[PDB]
Amino acid sequence: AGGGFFRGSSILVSGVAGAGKSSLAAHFAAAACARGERAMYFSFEEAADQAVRNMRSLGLDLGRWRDAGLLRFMATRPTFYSLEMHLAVILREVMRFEPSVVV
Amino acid sequence: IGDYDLEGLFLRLELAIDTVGAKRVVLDTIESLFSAFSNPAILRAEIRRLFDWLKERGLTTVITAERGDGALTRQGLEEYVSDCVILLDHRVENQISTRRLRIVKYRGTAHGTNEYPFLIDTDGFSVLPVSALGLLHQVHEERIASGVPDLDAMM
Amino acid sequence: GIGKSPTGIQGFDELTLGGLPTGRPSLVCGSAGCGKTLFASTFLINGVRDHGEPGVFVTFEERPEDIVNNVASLGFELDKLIEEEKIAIEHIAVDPSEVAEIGDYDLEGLFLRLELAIDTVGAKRVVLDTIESLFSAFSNPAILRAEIRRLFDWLKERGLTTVITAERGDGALTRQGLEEYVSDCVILLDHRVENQISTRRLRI
Amino acid sequence: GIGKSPTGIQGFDELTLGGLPTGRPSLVCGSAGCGKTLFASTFLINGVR
Ligand SMILES: Nc1ncnc2c1ncn2[C@@H]1O[C@H](COP(=O)(O)OP(=O)(O)OP(=O)(O)O)[C@@H](O)[C@H]1O
Ligand SMILES: Nc1ncnc2c1ncn2[C@@H]1O[C@H](COP(=O)(O)OP(=O)(O)O)[C@@H](O)[C@H]1O
Ligand SMILES: Nc1ncnc2c1ncn2[C@@H]1O[C@H](COP(=O)(O)OP(=O)(O)O)[C@@H](O)[C@H]1O
Ligand SMILES: [Mg+2]
Ligand SMILES: [Mg+2]
Ligand SMILES: [Mg+2]
Repeated sequence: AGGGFFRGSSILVSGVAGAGKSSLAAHFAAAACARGERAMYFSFEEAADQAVRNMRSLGLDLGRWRDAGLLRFMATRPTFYSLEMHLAVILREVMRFEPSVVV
Repeated sequence: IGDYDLEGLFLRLELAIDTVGAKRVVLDTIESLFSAFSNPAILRAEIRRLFDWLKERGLTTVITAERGDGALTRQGLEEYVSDCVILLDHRVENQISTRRLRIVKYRGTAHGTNEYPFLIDTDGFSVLPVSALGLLHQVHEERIASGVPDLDAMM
Repeated sequence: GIGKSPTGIQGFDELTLGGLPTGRPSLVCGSAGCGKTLFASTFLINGVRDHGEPGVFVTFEERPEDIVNNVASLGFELDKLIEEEKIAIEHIAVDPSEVAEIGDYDLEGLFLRLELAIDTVGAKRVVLDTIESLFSAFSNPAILRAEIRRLFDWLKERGLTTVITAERGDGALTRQGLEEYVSDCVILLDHRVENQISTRRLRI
Repeated sequence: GIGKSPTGIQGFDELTLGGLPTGRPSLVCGSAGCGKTLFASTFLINGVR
């Protein structure tokens, strides 16, 4: 009812591997960018070029939005930082870009 | 304590350095000289004297220290005087021994702070840290055949 | 209640509800590499920058240039502040004979010097770093506690916000086990390894 | 920041962001057989080479 989730809400997408979790998140981000807003998508298991190629088959164009300066796609393994510095980097980056949707 | 004339040692070390025009130095088994000192304050003063003399020359120095029964050093004072402290460890778990490395202190910059297993092998020390692995690959558009033509038809 | 001095580490001021005590010494304890020197350096630098409080860094071990360089990469223009006459680094060296026994050092002599240093910059914050050199000599528990109390009382009389860096050694908080019972604020910095991952931790 | 001297052990230079400090002593601590002598030998030999 009303056309979707509330704006500042917290949404959890759950499922088994291959379910479509990444595709739904990318659809969220791509729509957010398509409305002219800004999105940040933090992936911890796939690379940027690989994620772009994978989403391209589903008809999304995440590259258009990266090249337009409306989607920041950040990829880092969980072992690259300590739990404190992961949080620090995420918060700093979110601050600077001032996103509307963070995944 | 004070039995050894450290200035005498300083004279000699100078001779050795000027022979080859050294820019790197290793002091190995300084425990022989400093295990004698049996008052905590006097020992720390002598260690500071030696370290200050080394720092004055501008010589990149590595000092090997023995853990003994201590966390880092037997006498427990050298780790509070140096600027870089590196601990090497060899622990046994379930009958398997692992060489590990750690940078306990390094004043002046950022560095790794975890324990990094390493290997002494035919060519020397080898460290392949897991924190250096990123996610920056390159992607290709060709495909690889499986040798099962039926399975390839499923894709 | 009591007055407090902000450290500039937002998030430690929130925990302390304002900062470290004003006019009383504080003890920062840790092992090697735990950051208890960067804590004092940050205290002094943030005090001078955000509140116009000249500071003094008394060191019994390290040289002033080493202290200046140890924080250069963090962005602190410590050389600037030293040039501008807003921070003073004082080196009080001790020779092997000097530190032999109890009462060997004339603490009043030290008090005279520290006074000189404070009146140079008109300090309102002070850091005493590596006082272990002087007090590791004392080998009777009572005499050592009396001397530590003497020093702390002298510091408290002046109304100077002081931070004292202490080495854990093999102890829970301090090597000799007495300074934590004389100060009013005790902060422990810890660096523990679990499953090969090291974590910096802080506790009041 | 500070100058550094490469040790020649690639993977320890990466962790240290250049190597051991130039112009300052460094302490390598370990029990018997932990390799703290091979570390110094490698430091010297790689430096000269
Ligand atoms: N062009 C396409 N046509 C039909 N189905 C596709 C197409 N592209 C991808 N799919 C399906 O989309 C799915 C994507 O799965 P997705 O990665 O989004 O789920 P996941 O929960 O994130 O998995 P992971 O464990 O890798 O994170 C693929 O398994 C694939 O089966
Ligand atoms: N620029 C920096 N970035 C991240 N960490 C740093 C930086 N500079 C210093 N550090 C930390 O400073 C630590 C040393 O702490 P320090 O306070 O100088 O000595 P101590 O704790 O023995 O008194 C080092 O272990 C190092 O990790
Ligand atoms: N050619 C080699 N190949 C693999 N390991 C070696 C080789 N040579 C020495 N080692 C290691 O060197 C270790 C001794 O370390 P060393 O630095 O010489 O003494 P210490 O650690 O007490 O200072 C031995 O335990 C051995 O495992
Ligand atoms: Mg996925
Ligand atoms: Mg220190
Ligand atoms: Mg050896």
